[PDB]
Amino acid sequence: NSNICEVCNKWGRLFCCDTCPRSFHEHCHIPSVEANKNPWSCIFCRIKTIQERCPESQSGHQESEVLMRQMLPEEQLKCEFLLLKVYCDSKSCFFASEPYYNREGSQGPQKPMWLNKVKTSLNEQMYTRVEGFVQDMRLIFHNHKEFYREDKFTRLGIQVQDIFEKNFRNIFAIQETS
Ligand SMILES: [Zn+2]
Ligand SMILES: [Zn+2]
Ligand SMILES: [Zn+2]
Repeated sequence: NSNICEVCNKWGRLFCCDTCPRSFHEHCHIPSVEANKNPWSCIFCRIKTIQERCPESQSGHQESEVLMRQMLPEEQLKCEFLLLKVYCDSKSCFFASEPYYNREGSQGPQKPMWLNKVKTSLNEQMYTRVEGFVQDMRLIFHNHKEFYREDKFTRLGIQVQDIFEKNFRNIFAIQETS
């Protein structure tokens, strides 16, 4: 097994996956690493199993159809993994915790959003469709672009949104386009 957390790339109190060499801090894994279960398989292994059990799940899909899916166990897992993939980028630190807004010439967003709030929402099964989760994720970056206007700090929102969108297209097998 790896000697650092797959998500935050630090050592510490790590839980090791039984089916692959990754390790995690307890609350870096999503969902949080389970109390018992031997063997234990991480989210990366669980996602790979879904794909192996249904190879056709990798054929291209339309985003509009994906968004309307109900949050059954397999969609719930895919959204958890997509969230995890965003936390894996070190620039996610800017969007993890609850933001505040006091900048000359700007007004804060009507509906603030941040990654830890999305993490809680997933954990508490508040989203009924994939759409709910994706809308909250995209709102994080949209609020950031709008608030920071022409400051170069806006680019952090562009960068992290690109990681989200690439991972979304991969995990949910969105049909490739020009
Ligand atoms: Zn970690
Ligand atoms: Zn694993
Ligand atoms: Zn099948």
